[PDB]
Amino acid sequence: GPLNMIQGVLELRCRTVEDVLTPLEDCFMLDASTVLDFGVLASIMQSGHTRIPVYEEERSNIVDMLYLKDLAFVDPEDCTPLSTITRFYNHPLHFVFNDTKLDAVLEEFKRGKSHLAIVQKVNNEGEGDPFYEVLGLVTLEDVIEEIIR
Amino acid sequence: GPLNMIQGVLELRCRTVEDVLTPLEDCFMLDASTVLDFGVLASIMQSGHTRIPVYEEERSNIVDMLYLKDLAFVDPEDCTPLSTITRFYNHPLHFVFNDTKLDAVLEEFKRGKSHLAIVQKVNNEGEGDPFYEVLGLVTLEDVIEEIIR
Amino acid sequence: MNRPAPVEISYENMRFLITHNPTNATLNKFTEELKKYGVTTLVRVCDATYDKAPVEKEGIHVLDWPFDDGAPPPNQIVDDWLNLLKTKFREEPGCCVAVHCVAGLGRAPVLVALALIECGMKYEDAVQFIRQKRRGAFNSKQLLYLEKYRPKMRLR
Amino acid sequence: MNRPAPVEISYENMRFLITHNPTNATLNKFTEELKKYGVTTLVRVCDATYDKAPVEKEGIHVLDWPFDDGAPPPNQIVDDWLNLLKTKFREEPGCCVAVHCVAGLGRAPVLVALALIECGMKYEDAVQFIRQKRRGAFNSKQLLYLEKYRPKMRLR
Repeated sequence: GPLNMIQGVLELRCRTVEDVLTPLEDCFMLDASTVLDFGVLASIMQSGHTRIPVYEEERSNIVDMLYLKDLAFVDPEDCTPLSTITRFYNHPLHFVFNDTKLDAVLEEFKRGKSHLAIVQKVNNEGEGDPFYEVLGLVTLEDVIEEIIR
Repeated sequence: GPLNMIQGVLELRCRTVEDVLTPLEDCFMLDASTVLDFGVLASIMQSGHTRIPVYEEERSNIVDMLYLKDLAFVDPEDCTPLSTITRFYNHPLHFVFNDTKLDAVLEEFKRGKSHLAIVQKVNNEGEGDPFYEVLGLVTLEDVIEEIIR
Repeated sequence: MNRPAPVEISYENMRFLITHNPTNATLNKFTEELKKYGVTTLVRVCDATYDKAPVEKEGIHVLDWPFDDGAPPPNQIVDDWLNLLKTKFREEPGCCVAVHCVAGLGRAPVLVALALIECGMKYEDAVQFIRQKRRGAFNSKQLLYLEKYRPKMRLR
Repeated sequence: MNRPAPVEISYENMRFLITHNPTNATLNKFTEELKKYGVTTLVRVCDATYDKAPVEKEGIHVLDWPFDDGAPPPNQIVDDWLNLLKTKFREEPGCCVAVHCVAGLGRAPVLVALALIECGMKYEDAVQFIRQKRRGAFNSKQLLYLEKYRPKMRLR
């Protein structure tokens, strides 16, 4: 209760996105090449997400964000592709480092439009150049959950 | 910051739904007799609400809740009335007394499906019998806002 | 927290059910609730536009006894009521009498309160027990009436 | 927090811009970013499937100098590069050289780092200043190479 929540807010400064995130495989996401038919739209609305990551052509390559609002006058059949929609709005997409402390992410989320960042860690194993590896998503909920439990 | 939030959680037990609520006139709501055409659907999706009160035939008479999920295979034109939809699902509707302390509402909201209750006070002025006067809506957000400021 | 739902009251052989109003559509579902709670007898006491028989074709004795919004029950009405209860609870004990009305917390609860008092419950306790189950209970006049009420005390 | 966006580096007359890759569609928008930051010269150093001319028809000097993923720049490439910078900054001072590549934090930043070092920035500071603007910087080999690097020191 009130005391747990107090511990939770205090623990924000110690725990990080990694602790709270939602791995890629467990996120509702969309293929850029998808077509907005009755089924997929339904799928969208039934997701109860209002902001959905759009990838191509494998879930870690996240190219765009689809907001629910974006669906406003799309008519199933016509059978519009998802990328024509995404290409109507440059909605920005927020990346966060896996390291970042929750208290910081709280602030970011307040200080923006966003209630969901995509999580990244730099990856050093391999001969190649460093890269950013997408771990999955953290949402404002995910952070609140930290507090109201 | 962390200290404000701590004050906020502690102040939950003192402040009430009335402090935090959203008056009726300022809520997105729907007329039972509405028809789900392209415009109103768009209106819905653009609301960025996922659970919308349905009234008839004046906003304080709240008869039903419309969840976004409920829209899943409705085709604009056919031009389905909103009440045929509401009549597909008995989604329950939660009422809360204007008096109730936020800490309590937090718990209710956790302990249910709901992230929004309709607010009521008993009303004694008048010759008639007491009645419950709908003041408007409190949401889980409204309560979180209390904490993360 | 709650929906717009019925509210059952008991003690001793007496069982009441204060309800909402149906439109004629709901009416099959409304009668279903009624049968569930074991009601024999509905007492309308506000006016309602639903047309009862379906409730009577299901064998619930419906009674139209409207009185004034905000008022205490007219004398007859109270007489009929007490008299109604004796016969109906005599007919089959531990059944339910439903009272219904638009508000839910004005005049319908009064009949119920009346019942408990005339059946030996302290006026104070009566109001509190009702207000427990539905808050808002009655108005000043409803309450005035209730305190000033004097059981015969009449309920076999 | 950030998008997948360009990253500008300056000091002294030198200005660099480490970028993402365009597909041929984005390419008009990509060239728009470039002109904004005042770039004259793009150096591809990973391969990219976009077909450059539109960037050249806009008068940005494009250079295809790919090297191995993870590697430090081949000797020539480094020679060409330093030599390229002298001429291009001589052509108009305070303009920008863009370097682009798929990652953003491997080999492209190395050229830039090389530049700053060969232009008198402490190897340590060089790596830190780059890692400030894009974190992840380089790999062990990239870093080995950078420390072991010895400015002539050659940059007029």
